[PDB]
Amino acid sequence: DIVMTQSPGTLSLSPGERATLSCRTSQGVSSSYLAWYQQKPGQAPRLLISGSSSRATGIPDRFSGSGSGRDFTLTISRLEPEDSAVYYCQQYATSPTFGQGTRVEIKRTVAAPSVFIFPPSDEQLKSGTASVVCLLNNFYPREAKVQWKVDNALQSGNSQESVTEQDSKDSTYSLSSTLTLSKADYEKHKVYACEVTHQGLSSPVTKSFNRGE
Amino acid sequence: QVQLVQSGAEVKKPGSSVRVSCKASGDTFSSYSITWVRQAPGHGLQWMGGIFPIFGSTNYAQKFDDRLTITTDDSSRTVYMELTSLRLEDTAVYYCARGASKVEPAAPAYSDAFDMWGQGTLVTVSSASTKGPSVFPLAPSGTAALGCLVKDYFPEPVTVSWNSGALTSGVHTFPAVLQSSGLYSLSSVVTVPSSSLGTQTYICNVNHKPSNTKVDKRVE
Repeated sequence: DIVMTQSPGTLSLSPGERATLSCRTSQGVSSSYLAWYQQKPGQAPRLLISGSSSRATGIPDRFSGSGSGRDFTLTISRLEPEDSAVYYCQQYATSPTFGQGTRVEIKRTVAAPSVFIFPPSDEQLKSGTASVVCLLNNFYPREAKVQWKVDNALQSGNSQESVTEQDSKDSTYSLSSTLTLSKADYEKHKVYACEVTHQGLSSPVTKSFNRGE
Repeated sequence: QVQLVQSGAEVKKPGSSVRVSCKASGDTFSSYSITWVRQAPGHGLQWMGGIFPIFGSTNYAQKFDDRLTITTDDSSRTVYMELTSLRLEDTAVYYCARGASKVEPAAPAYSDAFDMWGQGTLVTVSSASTKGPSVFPLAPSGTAALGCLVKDYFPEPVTVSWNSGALTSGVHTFPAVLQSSGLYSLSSVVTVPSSSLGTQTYICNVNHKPSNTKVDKRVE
């Protein structure tokens, strides 16, 4: 078997800059037997290039393939925003093998999030659980910090977050931190805040609420 | 749109066996080869096997030579994968895909580039049993934010839309997290301007397939 090795792991470049991706094989493969794929979040992969350098139909000129032997390359000659994605090489000379992908991350100037805190719905409280949600909307970069506090008591170990993939239009991230409590605890306390710390913020932002309206 | 359409995702107890369907266009079914590539965290895109319906010939990867078997149904041009004695590691998205070459007189290159792909079938190999979510309003207080908390289901996945498709701009359907409880929890939001909460009413359209759950929940 042949082992596709892609490098680097992530590529962070601005639109209009050139991307070049490396895919190395564990042994020599002819140019005819190589494919490149593109996977954007939550989709199948699209064939971009087959036989080292033949563009599949409908694929833009800014993708080209090259190399031979044990070193093959895809160059996105000038990145679009919409080229934020992961990308896989495949040998099909023998038994098909794929690399583990390169992620391209589209650079952008700093964007502070806009923050939104949601208290628990009554229909869930009538069910015995209490889920408070806090949204960080359209920020860049990906490095952000969400610290729940309940009546200035800092939370830990009770909150989970998940992050939407880099938008293909405005290249930002959005996150969703969720403090979870029992219906019991949720009534023993009154000042439910969510404090955000991101590069775009002069100092940490706090949204909050009270159990009122 | 010369497409490939697949069966729904499933949860399967270990040691069991799942089968995933792959239904084609007729053109594809006559003159091309259909492959099964699976993708899971930690070892990525993994070739499994491929079938040439016009010949009925198969070639699987060594990794699966006994647990895997690929079969067609010419009556409706559906290809079938069946992976047997499921292991934990099998859990993945299984894709079907058209090989790039059209069939040749002398033949068959099972090793091939993959032209066209289906939409994905997520096989959870889990001892846990199905559970439908409980959706809950995410209610607002000049742009506002609202959503729906699709809390407490299994397996993956659920889908989320807004106004049965009519609302899409500003919609953030987050990736599911897996709780300490062992069930999944998800969150969709959408931003709209405050002026429209007098005008427009907003419903999310939650759909969790393997439990056969569908919910439409309006938001304040």
